[PDB]
Amino acid sequence: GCVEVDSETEAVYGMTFKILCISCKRRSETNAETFTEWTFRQKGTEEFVKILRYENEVLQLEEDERFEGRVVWNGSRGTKDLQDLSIFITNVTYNHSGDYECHVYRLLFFENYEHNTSVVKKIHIEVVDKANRDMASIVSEIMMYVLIVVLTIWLVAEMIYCYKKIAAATETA
Amino acid sequence: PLRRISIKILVHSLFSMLIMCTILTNCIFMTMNNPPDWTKNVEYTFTGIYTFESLVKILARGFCVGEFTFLRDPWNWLDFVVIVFAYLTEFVNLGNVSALRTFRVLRALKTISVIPGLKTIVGALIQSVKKLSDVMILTVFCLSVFALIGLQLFMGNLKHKCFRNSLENNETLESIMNTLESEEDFRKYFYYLEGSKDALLCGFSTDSGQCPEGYTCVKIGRNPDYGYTSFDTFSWAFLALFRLMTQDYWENLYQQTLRAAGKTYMIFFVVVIFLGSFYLINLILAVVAMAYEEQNQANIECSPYWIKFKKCIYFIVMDPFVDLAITICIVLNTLFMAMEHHPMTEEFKNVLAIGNLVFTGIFAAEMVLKLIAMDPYEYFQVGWNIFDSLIVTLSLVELFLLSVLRSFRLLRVFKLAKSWPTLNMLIKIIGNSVGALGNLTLVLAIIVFIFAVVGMQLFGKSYKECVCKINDDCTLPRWHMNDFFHSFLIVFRVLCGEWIETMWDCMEVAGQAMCLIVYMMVMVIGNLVVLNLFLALLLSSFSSGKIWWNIRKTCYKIVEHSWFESFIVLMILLSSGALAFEDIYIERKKTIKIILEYADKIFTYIFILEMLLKWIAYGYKTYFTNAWCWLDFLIVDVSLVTLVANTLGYSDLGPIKSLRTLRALRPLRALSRFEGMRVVVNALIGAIPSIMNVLLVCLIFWLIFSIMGVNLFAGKFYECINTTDGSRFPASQVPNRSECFALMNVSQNVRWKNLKVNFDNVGLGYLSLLQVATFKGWTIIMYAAVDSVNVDKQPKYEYSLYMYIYFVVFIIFGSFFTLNLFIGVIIDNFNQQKKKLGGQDIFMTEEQKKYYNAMKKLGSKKPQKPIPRPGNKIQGCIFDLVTNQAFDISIMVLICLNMVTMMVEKEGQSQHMTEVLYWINVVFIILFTGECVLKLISLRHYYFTVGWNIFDFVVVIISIVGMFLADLIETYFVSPTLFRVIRLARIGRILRLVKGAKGIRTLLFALMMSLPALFNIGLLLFLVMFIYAIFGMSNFAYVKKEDGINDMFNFETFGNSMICLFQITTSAGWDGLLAPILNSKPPDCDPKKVHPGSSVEGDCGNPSVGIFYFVSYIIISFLVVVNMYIAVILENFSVATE
Amino acid sequence: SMEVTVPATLNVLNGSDARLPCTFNSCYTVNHKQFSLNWTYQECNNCSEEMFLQFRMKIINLKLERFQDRVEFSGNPSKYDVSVMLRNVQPEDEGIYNCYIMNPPDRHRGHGKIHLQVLM
Ligand SMILES: C/C(O)=N/c1cccc(/N=c2/ncnc(N3CCC(OCc4ccc(OC(F)(F)F)cc4)CC3)[nH]2)c1C
Ligand SMILES: *[C@@H]1O[C@H](CO)[C@@H](O[C@@H]2O[C@H](CO)[C@@H](O)[C@H](O)[C@H]2NC(C)=O)[C@H](O)[C@H]1NC(C)=O
Ligand SMILES: *[C@@H]1O[C@H](CO)[C@@H](O[C@@H]2O[C@H](CO)[C@@H](O)[C@H](O)[C@H]2NC(C)=O)[C@H](O)[C@H]1NC(C)=O
Ligand SMILES: *[C@@H]1O[C@H](CO)[C@@H](O)[C@H](O)[C@H]1NC(C)=O
Ligand SMILES: *[C@@H]1O[C@H](CO)[C@@H](O)[C@H](O)[C@H]1NC(C)=O
Ligand SMILES: *[C@@H]1O[C@H](CO)[C@@H](O)[C@H](O)[C@H]1NC(C)=O
Ligand SMILES: *[C@@H]1O[C@H](CO)[C@@H](O)[C@H](O)[C@H]1NC(C)=O
Ligand SMILES: *[C@@H]1O[C@H](CO)[C@@H](O)[C@H](O)[C@H]1NC(C)=O
Repeated sequence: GCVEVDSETEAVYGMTFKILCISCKRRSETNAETFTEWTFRQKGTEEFVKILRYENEVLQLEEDERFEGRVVWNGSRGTKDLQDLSIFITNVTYNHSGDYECHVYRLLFFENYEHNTSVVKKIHIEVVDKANRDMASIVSEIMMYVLIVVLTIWLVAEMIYCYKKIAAATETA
Repeated sequence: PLRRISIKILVHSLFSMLIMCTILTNCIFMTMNNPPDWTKNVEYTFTGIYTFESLVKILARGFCVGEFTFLRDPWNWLDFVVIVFAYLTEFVNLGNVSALRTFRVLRALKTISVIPGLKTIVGALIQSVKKLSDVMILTVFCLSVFALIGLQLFMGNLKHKCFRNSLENNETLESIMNTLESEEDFRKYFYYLEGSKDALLCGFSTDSGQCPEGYTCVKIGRNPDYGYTSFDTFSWAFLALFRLMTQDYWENLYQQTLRAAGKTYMIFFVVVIFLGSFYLINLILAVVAMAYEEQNQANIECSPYWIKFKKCIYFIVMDPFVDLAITICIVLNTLFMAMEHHPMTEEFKNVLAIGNLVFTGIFAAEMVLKLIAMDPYEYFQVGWNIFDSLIVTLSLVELFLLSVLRSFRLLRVFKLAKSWPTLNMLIKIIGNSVGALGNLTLVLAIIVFIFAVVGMQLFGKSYKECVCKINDDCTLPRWHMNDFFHSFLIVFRVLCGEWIETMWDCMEVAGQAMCLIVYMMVMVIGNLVVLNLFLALLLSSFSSGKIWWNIRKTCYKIVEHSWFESFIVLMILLSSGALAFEDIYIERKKTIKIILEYADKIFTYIFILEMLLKWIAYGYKTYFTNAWCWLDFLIVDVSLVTLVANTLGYSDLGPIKSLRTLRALRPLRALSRFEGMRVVVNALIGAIPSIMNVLLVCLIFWLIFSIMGVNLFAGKFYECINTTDGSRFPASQVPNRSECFALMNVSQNVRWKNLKVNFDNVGLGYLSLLQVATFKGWTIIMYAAVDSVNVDKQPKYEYSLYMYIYFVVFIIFGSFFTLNLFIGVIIDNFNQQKKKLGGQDIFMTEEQKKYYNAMKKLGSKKPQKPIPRPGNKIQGCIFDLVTNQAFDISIMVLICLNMVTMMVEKEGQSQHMTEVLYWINVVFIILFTGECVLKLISLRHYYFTVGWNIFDFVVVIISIVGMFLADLIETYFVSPTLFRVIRLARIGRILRLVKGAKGIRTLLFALMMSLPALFNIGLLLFLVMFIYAIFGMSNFAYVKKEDGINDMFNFETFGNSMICLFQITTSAGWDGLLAPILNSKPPDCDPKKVHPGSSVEGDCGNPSVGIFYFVSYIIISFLVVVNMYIAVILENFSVATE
Repeated sequence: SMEVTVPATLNVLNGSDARLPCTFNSCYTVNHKQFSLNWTYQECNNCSEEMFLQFRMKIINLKLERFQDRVEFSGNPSKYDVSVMLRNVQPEDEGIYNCYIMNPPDRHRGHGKIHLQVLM
């Protein structure tokens, strides 16, 4: 089934980056109808500029040249119930640094009832030049090696301890 | 004078035979449901011969005495009631026409008196129920206690409905509820999940859920299933929990209660099933078997040219070798008929035909040869010779002459019984059924007939009066009591434990009082009495320098150190738990994802170090001559393979990705460590050879049944379902595939689809027979078989309708007999093992064994020193008033009244009733604390020396603290769930009831004694469930959701997988769970989906691994159910005798 | 026939109120659009029937001149009740009163017949 996963908040210059915005329904059997709208503010700016809106299946992009020609849809295909509004940036720049907002205008469908809900996903990314491996991964690898080392040290310690003990017991006769 | 002719015609074989034939003709006539007009005078002749028998016997016996010697035996009260009711219904009678017509049904119980022996065997039945008394008392006690638990926990929860949010015309919930009554109007305001008659339940907890976007959960309307599935009142809770105890459709109550109240009530259902349902079913079995076996053992203790031809042929038949020759011919003919299926090339078809005719020519030649060799009289002398004669005749009737014609070749296979000793045992028991306990099978047939015709006479008019309650097409349902055949089908389906789905319909159409009466009588007398006698009967019948050496020494010391062993146990637990977290929600929690990916390398390294240490410490000989070490070595090698693959890179390639899913077998390293699981594995390993023998016998039994079923139902399950609604086309238009395809290219939404568990080949036939014999999924196959017409023909509703007897025969033999045979042989093997092992139990470790011995040590024969009376005389009179039996029984009656005032609660009670019940409860609590505190004032130094006294103290304490905590909740906080779970504390006051009820305290002690072996079996079952749940989360996550798999129940996470697996442990709903897996190959699927939030593609599962997974799990669960069954039987025997 | 039960003969004093009580019983639950009830009067056995009250989505009182405004509905049909009340009965009210009930989905139509006699 669907799963809402948070986007990655660290792009890298001159590369590609897919901004995740996944907003699934409370019941997947429902025949919803969704389109999306993206608003973006750069770093150190008081605004929220609409950049690209994906309607039923057409993706038309705004007049913003900060994204003109370097962004493509990376979400659900040919469904009309999108449930996955993920945008892909090709050739990430320094101006792709700020808070994005993912508008999800999900109009559901029932027997004689048509709900109109809206969930907003806000994603903040900061572009760098070199991909910094995350401190959780680095401490996990360091702790893996530390645990391997301390375990083998405990092993060899008890090994030589018992060994010379039983050698003193062996040469008792 | 004519008194002599009366007695001399009374005592007479042909007289008894004519009355027997007359009442069998009566039983033939009682199944008409609408007898013709010419039958009134023949019913008069029936009444006349009955009254003639009656006056004959009264002339013989009484002679104007008052029918003393004729009514001193009650078996003639039956006859007298029959004749008087017949006379009063013949003359003027009241308007209850059907309710008085049905009274003539004891003309069928007259058979019990007419036929000899049946009197004695119904005497045995009524002697068995007299011992079933106490087990039924305890059954209703536990059912009511768990009904109170379920009441306090889910009162009204099944009313939760996802109600709209945007209400028009200033309407509100009440204003629309008192307005709408049609189900389409209900649908316009609630959710109503696309087809179900009842509105979907929702929940306020985060896990239960999940009301869709625009709907808010609120409890308004009627409970599901017409209002009968509910916990609102104590009556409906007792009905739903009897439903749980007999495991009748309990899977749907499971799903509904979890969806409404939360997924964390799987705890309630686990406790209810694995104590109430299992323990009580097997306690009924234990007591029935005990009474049966005790009464059973108390019972026991060209003439020359012709003779030259004869000599030549009798010499060339060469007895010791032509036997094996035609035996291998029989086996190849079996396996040659078994390769017939609906999708067939004409080459395979004519190959089968020529092979079959060649084999039957061989058979005929050999049989006639030896017949005229050894003297047709001497030939017909023998049963196997006459059987082969019959078989060759039924074969040659296919010389130049429909599949029932050919499908009587199948029973050749029994010819193997002369060489097969296990098949000899099976032949023995199958013939014994029609022989020695032909009486019991006849009593069962008579009871089923009587209940069929009673149910018909009562309810078949209402069913037709308007089905429009239980149907929207206003036609009869599948299981209706309108005809005798269908009444019998319902009684059969209630003998199998499936009473509730038909009881709902019958209640709706014809009154809850009569329907509960009839169905409860059917259910009890069949299942809990007679169909238990058969299994108890099978059970009883099967009863009867050299630095290297010091290096190895220190390595051995370190390896077998208890510290090292516990360290490896802890690491096994950690490495197995590290598998619960890798589900579809693992693209989130990336920190724990990376932590686990590195912990898996750490675990690989630790276990490789342990393997190398065990090598250096034991030697390759001692290592590779140990199955546990072999299993650990195999798992460690697979771990090292996947580790070096993922480390060297270039590794996401096919086979190694599949090897990665074998990480699910990592928990298997816990068997070697936990001796609780190890002893149950040893018991199963000891029992597996006899299992294999009887399993081959039953596989070839089912192969006979499956080849018959394939000949009957090859390709006759294809129907034109209309994909939107799921409704078979009306068969007036589109009567066949050639019209279905014209429909499919003139319209877009019709799909000529099979059933995916059918009799299309022998493998699918084995699967369908597994479903029919488990009773979980059998109904779709039964419906499609009885609708079948031909191969490429649209089915017609009950066009056959008599393949129901194929299924009835298959149940009664292949399912009923063979599963009871499994049980019998497995109990015999477990008892062989229990005797081989010095007379010790075989499911408990030795620490557990001494625990269990010191536990049963409480079965004291000695009355303990009561207590020393105090010298202070006022405390002494308090002492005697406390100790007297009057005081004891007064406390017992007060406890019963507390139980009653808990029962009286219900959903939607008024505030005045709620508060008066509050005050009755508080005064109950006050008087309970008063009695406990004054007996404490009496026995200050000696009270707490008794378990029941300390339990009384504990329950009064927990009740007072629960009610004061409800007060403090009111004052301080808000928590309804915690409020209810704290209110649950007052049930201890009623659980105090078993203090004085000895006939149930004994069985409670039996269950307590069985608890250790049950804990070992539960350890093993939980490890098997863990392995299967990890396999599920890996494979069956992302399957399409259908039947058993939905949002609440699926293998997407560990919680969902373990709840599905606990549902399957009782075999419940395994067909529904397997049905979404079994589909691939669109339009059953989309093999390249996206699944937003994960890289996985496609939303179906591999049918091979799906069938293997589910069949193997239900079989392993069956074997561990047998294990727990043996635990229950053994400990019941122990507590009874000791 | 439909389970329609009414007092075959109803004897009422001139000037008193006469409740004409009839019981209609059929399976299912009554539907307002679905449930229809008709009452007719005849001066005599062979006499033409005059409809005086109907239920069609609600009670319709036809206000026949022969009854003035003395007819009232007196029954809750959801209860299978369709009784009528004739206030201050007059001698000319003597005759035959027919209740016809057609209830969907029930195909059958119930019929009750009361002979009203006016005392003196
Ligand atoms: C035939 C039968 O039901 N004899 C009785 C009768 C009465 C009590 C009784 N004891 C019981 N105790 C506790 N729970 C239960 N139930 C739950 C399990 C049900 O079995 C499902 C099954 C699955 C796989 C199998 O193996 C496979 F796959 F078919 F080969 C065979 C069976 C039976 C009812 N029964 C037994 C065993
Ligand atoms: C399969 O069933 C659906 C409804 O369950 C049918 O759809 C209906 O079609 C008729 C004629 O086109 C429409 O007037 C209805 O409004 C439809 N109902 C719904 C609920 O959509 C469909 O026609 C059926 N299939 C075929 C081949 O007849
Ligand atoms: C399958 O069912 C169809 C539907 O009745 C049968 O109809 C045949 O073909 C057309 C249908 O448009 C009819 O006008 C013919 O009269 C039918 N044939 C005969 C011999 O009656 C058809 O016969 C059935 N069997 C098939 C197609 O094998
Ligand atoms: C995102 O776009 C790239 C090309 O721009 C494509 O290769 C990739 O498959 C897309 N991602 C998804 C999830 O479809
Ligand atoms: C990005 O675009 C710049 C020019 O705008 C170009 O020099 C560079 O090579 C591009 N890099 C990628 C990865 O597309
Ligand atoms: C990025 O933004 C800066 C100002 O913040 C602007 O000078 C520059 O032209 C922008 N880049 C592009 C490609 O337009
Ligand atoms: C309601 O639906 C309309 C289109 O039907 C859409 O423009 C609007 O954004 C929706 N509003 C909300 C709050 O979903
Ligand atoms: C339906 O008929 C058309 C021509 O009439 C044919 O081309 C097509 O293959 C048919 N479809 C099916 C499913 O038989």
